[PDB]
Amino acid sequence: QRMWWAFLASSMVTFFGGLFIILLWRTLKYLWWMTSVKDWAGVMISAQTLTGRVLVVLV
Repeated sequence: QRMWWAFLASSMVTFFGGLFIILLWRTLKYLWWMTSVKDWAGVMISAQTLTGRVLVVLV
């Protein structure tokens, strides 16, 4: 009658299975405007950027 196992297992699988699929993707790669948005997301968050400063203060 207790649902705690679902709440725990949700985080447990969200960590473990995602790490496992990342490792599996790396193994498949070994066996075998994205840059623009990546740099944009990296330039919002910074120690020098005011937007990153207010973002970390807010979080």
